[PDB]
Amino acid sequence: NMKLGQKVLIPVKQFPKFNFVGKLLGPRGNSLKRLQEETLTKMSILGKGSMRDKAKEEELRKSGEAKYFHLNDDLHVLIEVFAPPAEAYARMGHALEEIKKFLIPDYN
Amino acid sequence: GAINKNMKLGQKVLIPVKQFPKFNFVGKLLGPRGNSLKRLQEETLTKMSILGKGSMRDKAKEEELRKSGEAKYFHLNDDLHVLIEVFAPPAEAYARMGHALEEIKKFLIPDYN
Repeated sequence: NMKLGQKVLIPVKQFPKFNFVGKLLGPRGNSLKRLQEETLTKMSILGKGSMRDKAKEEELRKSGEAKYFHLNDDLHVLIEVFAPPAEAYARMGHALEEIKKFLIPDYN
Repeated sequence: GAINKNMKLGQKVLIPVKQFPKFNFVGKLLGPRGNSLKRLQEETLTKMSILGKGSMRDKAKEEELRKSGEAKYFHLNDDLHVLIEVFAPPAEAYARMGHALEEIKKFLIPDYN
């Protein structure tokens, strides 16, 4: 068994008005949690703008604690997997395909 | 990274030489009758190279290259392995890697064929 991790950009700069976080979570907040289970991965929204309170986010980023280093990156989904190699890579490929629709706007 | 942007992946697969020191792993992968590594690359859309200690079967040259300190020979410091590489968009890169990792398994299990 091995761990894989892959960041996937949430393209905020490119589409600054689209509610990506709401798209990812769905109206009940369940959607990303469900998708991680469907693909046998773990998926977390990390990076700048990923905390609810902007001021706290800046404090945490300035703290320099390792657990907040992610706050220096652009907003992203981190997909992680732990499985035997062939299966780890397959799960990641599946997750990467499934996440696509949530990372582009669905209206102009 | 961006979901659509082509990316490189690389993954080492150990060849179990110490466990099976009389079995010719390399010959079987490279032999002209099987063309087995070539075929595996084509079927999986990955690229594969045999690297690490013993990958040259010219032990003296291998040592000289290891001792040269040239970056292209750093791999000689690792145990014998297949390096599987791919360049594709992320979803496809990972899926192709997974297919390659499944398909290589049969070459790493010694039998009498």
